[PDB]
Amino acid sequence: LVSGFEATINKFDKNFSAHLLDLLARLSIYSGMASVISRLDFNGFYTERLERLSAER
Amino acid sequence: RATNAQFDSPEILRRLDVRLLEVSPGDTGWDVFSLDYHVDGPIATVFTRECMSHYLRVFNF
Amino acid sequence: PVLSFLYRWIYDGELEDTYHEFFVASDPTVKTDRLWHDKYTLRKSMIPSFMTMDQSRKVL
Amino acid sequence: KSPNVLLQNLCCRILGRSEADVAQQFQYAVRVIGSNFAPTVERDEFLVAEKIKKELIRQRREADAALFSELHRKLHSQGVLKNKWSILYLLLSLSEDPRRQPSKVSS
Amino acid sequence: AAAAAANLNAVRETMDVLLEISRILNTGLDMETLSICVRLCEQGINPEALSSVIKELRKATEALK
Repeated sequence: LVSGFEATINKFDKNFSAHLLDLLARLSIYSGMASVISRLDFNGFYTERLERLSAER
Repeated sequence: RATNAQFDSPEILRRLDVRLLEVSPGDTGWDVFSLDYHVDGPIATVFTRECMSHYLRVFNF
Repeated sequence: PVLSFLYRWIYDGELEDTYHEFFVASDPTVKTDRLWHDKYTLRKSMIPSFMTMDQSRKVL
Repeated sequence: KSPNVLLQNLCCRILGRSEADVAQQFQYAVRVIGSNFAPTVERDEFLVAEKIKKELIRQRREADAALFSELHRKLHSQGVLKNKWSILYLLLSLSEDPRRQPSKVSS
Repeated sequence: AAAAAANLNAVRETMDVLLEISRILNTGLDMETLSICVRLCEQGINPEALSSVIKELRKATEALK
């Protein structure tokens, strides 16, 4: 079964990436103090690929 | 770290910090970068506020 | 009494007057780095005549 | 004066086109002004004044930053506008860097 | 009234003052367009929406070409 394996892995992967980007966004407001952000993505993937565009408000 | 200024005592290295002078689009990066080098303690009475403003003008030029 | 106001203002910078009998003019709540700039102003009526101006600028 | 024709004067000030030439832009203009007719950010004219000051300090035109304090004074002196914070933010939001400005206007 | 006409002279002054503020902040607006914006701000309006208007209308004149 790969709907009990691969699709479930993808659901978990989607949720983990969502939690990760929300964590990094809520971590960026926090001013070795910025080493917490640097250590989690030292290679520079999975961090702020989107800036979250500003509305016409 | 790459240049030679790491023979300095840690106090003045801690006193300096980059100061922004406010976002304005259409303005190149050279004009907004200046160190602050703030001063606290009993020595601050010699280095008054007006002195720091005149040093900022000197830096900008 | 002015020789007990001009015998401790010379040494330890200790003074206390309620009605002003001495040329210290304090500014309240100045204990920061404005202490070197304020809390003292040479009042020109409470300087006795046997003194001179330089004597009063030094004790301050 | 009604605000809908007042906004229609605005779209013929920016554009050169007439109001029987374009009505497609003005429909989009009410689409953005409408339902965003109340402040989307909090107001203070004090903070916005200190950012027109900090821009003139950035250009080292700091004699004009204290001339600006009288220009911010005149808007209080009439007192017919209460949105004095808005128009200062508006010229600040559309602000650019000339590197220098000479031959001052006002009065 | 009379004071309601002297204030018209004094808001004619204030528009030129805002024009000086417009040129030292380097914004492409004149006396005429600002005169629409002050009447709009009397009824109450967002500068955040007017800035988006001005950033879109100047960048959609070559979309009506």
